[PDB]
Amino acid sequence: GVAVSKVLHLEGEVNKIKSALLSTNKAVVSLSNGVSVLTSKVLDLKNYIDKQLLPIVNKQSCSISNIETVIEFQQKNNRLLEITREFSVNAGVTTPVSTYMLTNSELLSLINDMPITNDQKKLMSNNVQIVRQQSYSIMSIIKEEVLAYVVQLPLYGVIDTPCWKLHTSPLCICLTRTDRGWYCDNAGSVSFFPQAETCKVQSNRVFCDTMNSLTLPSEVNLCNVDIFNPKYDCKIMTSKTDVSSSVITSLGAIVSCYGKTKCTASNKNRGIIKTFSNGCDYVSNKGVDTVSVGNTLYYVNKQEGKSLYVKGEPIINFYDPLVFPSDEFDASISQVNEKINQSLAFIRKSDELLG
Amino acid sequence: AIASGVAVSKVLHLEGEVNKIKSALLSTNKAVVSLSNGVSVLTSKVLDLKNYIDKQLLPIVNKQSCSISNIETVIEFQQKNNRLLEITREFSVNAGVTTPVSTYMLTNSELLSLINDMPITNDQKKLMSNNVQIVRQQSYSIMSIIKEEVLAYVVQLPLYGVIDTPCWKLHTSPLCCLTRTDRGWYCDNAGSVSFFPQAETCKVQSNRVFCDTMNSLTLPSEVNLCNVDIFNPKYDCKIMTSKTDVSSSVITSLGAIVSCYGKTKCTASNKNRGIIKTFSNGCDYVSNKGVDTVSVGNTLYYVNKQEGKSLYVKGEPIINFYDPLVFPSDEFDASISQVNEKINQSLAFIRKSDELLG
Amino acid sequence: SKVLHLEGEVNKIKSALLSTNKAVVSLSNGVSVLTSKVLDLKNYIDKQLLPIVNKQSCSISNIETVIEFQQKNNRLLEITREFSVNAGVTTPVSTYMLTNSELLSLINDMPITNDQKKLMSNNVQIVRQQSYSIMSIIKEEVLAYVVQLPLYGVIDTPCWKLHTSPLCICLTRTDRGWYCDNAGSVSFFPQAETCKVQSNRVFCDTMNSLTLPSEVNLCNVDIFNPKYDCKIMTSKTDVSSSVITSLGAIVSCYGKTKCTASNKNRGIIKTFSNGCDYVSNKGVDTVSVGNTLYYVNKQEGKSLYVKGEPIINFYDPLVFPSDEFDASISQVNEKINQSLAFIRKSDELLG
Amino acid sequence: QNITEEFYQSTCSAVSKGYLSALRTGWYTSVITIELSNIKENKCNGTDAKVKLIKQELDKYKNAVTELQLLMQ
Amino acid sequence: QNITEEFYQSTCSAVSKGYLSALRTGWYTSVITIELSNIKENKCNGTDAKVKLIKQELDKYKNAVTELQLLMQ
Amino acid sequence: QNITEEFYQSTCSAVSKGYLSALRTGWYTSVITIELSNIKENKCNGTDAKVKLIKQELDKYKNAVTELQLLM
Ligand SMILES: *[C@@H]1O[C@H](CO)[C@@H](O)[C@H](O)[C@H]1NC(C)=O
Ligand SMILES: *[C@@H]1O[C@H](CO)[C@@H](O)[C@H](O)[C@H]1NC(C)=O
Ligand SMILES: *[C@@H]1O[C@H](CO)[C@@H](O)[C@H](O)[C@H]1NC(C)=O
Ligand SMILES: *[C@@H]1O[C@H](CO)[C@@H](O)[C@H](O)[C@H]1NC(C)=O
Ligand SMILES: *[C@@H]1O[C@H](CO)[C@@H](O)[C@H](O)[C@H]1NC(C)=O
Ligand SMILES: *[C@H]1O[C@H](CO)[C@@H](O)[C@H](O)[C@H]1NC(C)=O
Repeated sequence: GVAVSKVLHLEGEVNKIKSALLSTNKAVVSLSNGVSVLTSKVLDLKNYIDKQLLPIVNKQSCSISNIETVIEFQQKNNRLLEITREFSVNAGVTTPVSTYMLTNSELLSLINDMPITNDQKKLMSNNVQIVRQQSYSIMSIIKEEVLAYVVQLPLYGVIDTPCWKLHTSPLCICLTRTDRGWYCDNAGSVSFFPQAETCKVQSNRVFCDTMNSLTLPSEVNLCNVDIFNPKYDCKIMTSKTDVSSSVITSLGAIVSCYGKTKCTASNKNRGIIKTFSNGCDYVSNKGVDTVSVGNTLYYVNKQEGKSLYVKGEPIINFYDPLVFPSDEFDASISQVNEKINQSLAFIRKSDELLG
Repeated sequence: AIASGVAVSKVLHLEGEVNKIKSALLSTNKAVVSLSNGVSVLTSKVLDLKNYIDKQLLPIVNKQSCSISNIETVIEFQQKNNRLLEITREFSVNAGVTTPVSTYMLTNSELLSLINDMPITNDQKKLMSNNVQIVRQQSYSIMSIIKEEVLAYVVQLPLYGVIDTPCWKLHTSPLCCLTRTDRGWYCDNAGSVSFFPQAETCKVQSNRVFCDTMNSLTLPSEVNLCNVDIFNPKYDCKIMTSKTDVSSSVITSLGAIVSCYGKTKCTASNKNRGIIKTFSNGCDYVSNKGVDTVSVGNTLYYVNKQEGKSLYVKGEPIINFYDPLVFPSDEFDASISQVNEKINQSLAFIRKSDELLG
Repeated sequence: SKVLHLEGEVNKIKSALLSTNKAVVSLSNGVSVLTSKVLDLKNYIDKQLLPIVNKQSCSISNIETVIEFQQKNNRLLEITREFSVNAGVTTPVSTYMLTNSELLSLINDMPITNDQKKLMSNNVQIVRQQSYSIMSIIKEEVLAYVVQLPLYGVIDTPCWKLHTSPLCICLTRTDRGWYCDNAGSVSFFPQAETCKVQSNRVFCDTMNSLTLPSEVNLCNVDIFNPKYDCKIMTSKTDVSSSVITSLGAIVSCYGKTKCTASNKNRGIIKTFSNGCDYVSNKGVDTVSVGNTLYYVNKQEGKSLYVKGEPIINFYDPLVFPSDEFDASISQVNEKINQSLAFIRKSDELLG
Repeated sequence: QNITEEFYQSTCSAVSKGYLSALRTGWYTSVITIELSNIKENKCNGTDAKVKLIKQELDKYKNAVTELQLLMQ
Repeated sequence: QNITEEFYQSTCSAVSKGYLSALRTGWYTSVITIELSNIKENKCNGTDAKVKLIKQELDKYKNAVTELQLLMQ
Repeated sequence: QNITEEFYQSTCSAVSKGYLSALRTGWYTSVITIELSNIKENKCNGTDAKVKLIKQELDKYKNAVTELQLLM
């Protein structure tokens, strides 16, 4: 071939291959900056996490450590705080003994420890609502970390004795007995309990406090059959005029009718089922409900009425977790280390062409 | 080895360009290796940031989203069962029977709902609606059926037999020694007079007394003739006697009574005027208007209640604060769009390069 | 030979170039994908994580406010509770209603002796048990009630308690209760519910009390005493009982019934002839009358305990390994600062 | 003013006139029921696993009810 | 100590001597007023969109207050 | 139905018979001691620096305890 054309065409090359390389250089610089700006933003993200996000997440984690402990405080300390409250409200002493002051399992524990009979232990065990209404509770030592208080339980000196609850009305010059209340066969005598506050009554069981009781001899019962008795002086209230009033009892009622006063009985479904002559009559609660004496109505029977209801629907808690799409992320990082692995391939293939 | 004179200078020059262009491209390669190891370690890090967010910090944001759900519920349980939880408490505290009927056991809507359902007259229904405080203080509440998911108790209101009867209350003091002992509340039942002797069973509001007839005595209208004469022949007044001189005071609803007898020294002071009366031997009655004090010897009775220091407990409003976290996304989506403009224009340099080969 | 061999370089050196250019478009592609992934991770912290972290931040703030509500208003919320349960009037005056610092503050304002103030300021349990708290004005943002305390007209006067029993016709004195001296005479307190007693210090309300002459005390030595007409109860038949006094007990054994004064340590240590008797709680522990036992003393029982253990508040903070991370980002910057060194050299051999 | 006081030196006593009255002569009963707004335990973990607010708050309740179920007999 | 108990065969009664008295004869009345620390309800959004605790605590309160306001007449 | 009602006209008194009695004649005092499950606090910074719930719940308890100590 021509040999100046081989130099002028060869020169054509060396130039088209220099202007070539000068473009590839602006390409690696263009990219050195895109990586340098992407690099700073990866540092602004790691820094938004380390200096902004992470710190809040730590305080939120601390504020829930607080909240969850204030509640686990009042929950685990549920009993001690209910005691300190009702000692506060009652300024030291409380009656009756609550189920915070003393749980039931413990009460029974105590009952089985008192110096009493297996038949007295058995009684109290069955009437706890009553053994409690008759027990006190008394603060002794209270320090920050512990609270000790004495509990005071009753002890019965006698059990299984006949009791009777005496009611009375006028009798016409009029006469009214004024020794109403409870009577109990104490050893050899009758024990009488004037105030109806010192006697609790469960079913056919009666617990009484012999502290403000008078002791009477058994003759006091002859009174029931005759006011004027040679053996015992009955307690009476004399009036020199006619007087009428009802005395509703446990199982029924009494009705003293004397003079121009009109006393009738009635039924809820039947109406006036009776009228009273001037006399001392007794009406059972099985038959009669109310009892008009003059214009003042007496209700011989508790009157059932409107039932009320209050409904509460379950409350729903919603917890919707957060989940990062991590696998599709790692597959693109995998793809990016692919473009790097093979990016270095082509440069190695290139360096071998330069021997 | 060299052919002249076929431009020898131009051939020797190109032998130079090729040795420089060869070292040039060797260095160019070395840049693309560094930039590639650099992009390699950055990718690695952009990954450890995804693994910190996902394996470290997401476990904690979620543990929190659960803690906060548990909490919000335990509160909302103590909050929605607010009425129940109080009730079941005061049954625990009174062991199953509480008096009076608290505003937790029976609300006011419900109390009036129950009052219009009682078997009584428009006038009793109207009297109880206007003293709900007293009707409560006279009621009971007994727990009947307590199950885990529903509690049922029986409230117990009072029903009155008679209303708008005239009542009166007797205080008594020594007379020189006699001392009347039928002290207490009297009310008129049909025809007769009911006498409630314990101070416990009668509640007074305004001008209106509510008494329990459960343990009352029934007396003739002739006890009213006892206030005027103690030895009234139409009724035997129970009196309390003593063969010696006594002195005292007794504070009534609207004043007081001074039994001044013997060598004792009694007087009645007023807060502003001081002593306004010394007492001679006899039974005197002093108004709670004029007199605020009555002294009997060395003991001081108070005819009028004593106003005291007024106390205040001040409270300031609680201010809630939280911290919103806002991210600078716009400035960030720009420094990304510019990273992307660099790749677009870097690829254009390779495309210009290969457009030259050629 | 020359121009030929050189046209054979320009080929090899043109091949390594197409191989380099492909290496650059490889990286440029793998970096275009990294970039979008940093933008996808940013967009996660922004549109996803943040919105929950902010909702949680707010919810944490509602809870705090509610628990701080109950904590700051503790006292007022305890007060509206027992005004709700007791229906507007309460007794005693709780420590919520009046704090000890305030009760002493009031006891110093009251119109009384200094010996009174000091009595009341030592007996604050009794003083509260005798006071009422009455509700006067309740509004949404301020509840106002009235506290009502005892004012003691007299003090430091001698008191005594009277326990009685049958004496055998039988004679049982029915004047049991507390007596105190008053200016001149004596005051009697029948229903034992009016009298509060602490240590050796009686606190009696004189609303339902009975003014007696000083001679009601001779009744203790003689019933048929000619100075006072001793209130007495009569029975034409025989009776036997015991009444447990404060420092012992009285035992009335009469007729055929059998009484004895037992001991927890010794056993039955005495038997009772017909008559009135008195045993001290220093010597006897119980006292049988027929088939009914009376405990002269209180019976100390089994001690219960109820342990409890501490509650931690779990704190395990987050720590990000940033110093290592900032060193790697500084290394990526060192591979770029040097990559640019090489491209500057290459560009230098071409001018 | 309705209410007044009268004083008698003859008997040395004082009456307080002017009250209208209501004498309770019976009882009226009513049965009120109420239901539990029950919480369902949320199963999953919080910040501290050793802590079960929802569970404890129920056993706190259950046991109150139990302790009351033992007084009725 | 000071408290001694004396027995009397004649009347079959015992008498505790040694106590010192304090006879209530008047009332002292203070008017104690107590203010509320109130809670505004910050209005962002929480974890649970339904749960309105600040409003349910305020309304549980303004409710208790209305039952008492109704009690007095 | 052990409980029965008898009515008299000679005294005008009704009477409830058929109860069985227990009569208190002494007391039995047991001593109950209840420990506090105290909270051992790990102090830290929270959402709102002005709200320390652990601390305040305790100060509110410590104070209620103090008000009781002053009744003895
Ligand atoms: C990339 O190449 C390296 C070295 O040969 C190898 O360890 C790795 O498994 C390859 N895969 C990727 C894309 O990381
Ligand atoms: C990049 O190149 C493409 C094609 O011309 C274009 O769609 C895009 O807007 C350009 N910008 C960037 C930085 O992605
Ligand atoms: C949560 O923690 C508990 C206690 O370690 C464990 O029993 C349970 O498997 C864990 N996972 C979940 C989501 O309940
Ligand atoms: C967030 O709060 C505002 C104010 O309650 C409300 O209008 C908006 O709908 C809520 N939701 C979001 C995510 O903006
Ligand atoms: C974070 O809490 C610690 C520990 O209570 C405290 O010392 C510090 O002042 C608080 N702030 C920082 C950022 O340390
Ligand atoms: C890299 O280059 C920049 C610009 O010259 C310079 O500021 C920096 O100090 C150099 N070294 C590193 C690793 O930052």
